[PDB]
Amino acid sequence: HMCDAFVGTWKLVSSENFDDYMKEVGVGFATRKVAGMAKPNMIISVNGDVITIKSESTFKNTEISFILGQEFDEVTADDRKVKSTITLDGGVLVHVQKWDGKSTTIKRKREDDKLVVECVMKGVTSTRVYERA
Ligand SMILES: Oc1cnnc(SCc2ccc(Cl)c(Cl)c2)n1
Repeated sequence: HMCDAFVGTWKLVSSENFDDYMKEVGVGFATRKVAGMAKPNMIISVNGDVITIKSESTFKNTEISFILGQEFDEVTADDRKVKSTITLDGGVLVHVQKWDGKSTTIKRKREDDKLVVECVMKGVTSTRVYERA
């Protein structure tokens, strides 16, 4: 029951400061433009200890399956090859991605009927809000 309140199908409804976050990450111009348009469907499910997060979008489709605390390989929508570790901290999913000596942290939390995603790269944060699809 660890992630019950995350499970479901979610649709992106707002994004703030995502271009600046992507710039901080190192995403190039064309990818930032096309990625910034997308309104993905995020589909979260749990089967035993395995959590799956899928993103269905007009830009890219992605999928990760993982066990909390256990590092895995991830290919991000912008085509970074990262090493990821996801934990639960006080009911927040905390996802750290490491690549090329860099690090970014993505937090996903339930707030009211929304799922709020905060993406942080150094001093730059983007907030992406999802509602149930
Ligand atoms: O909206 C969401 C929901 N869950 N995780 C994320 S991860 C942030 C992300 C997404 C797409 C691109 Cl292209 C880049 Cl650079 C980074 N974002």
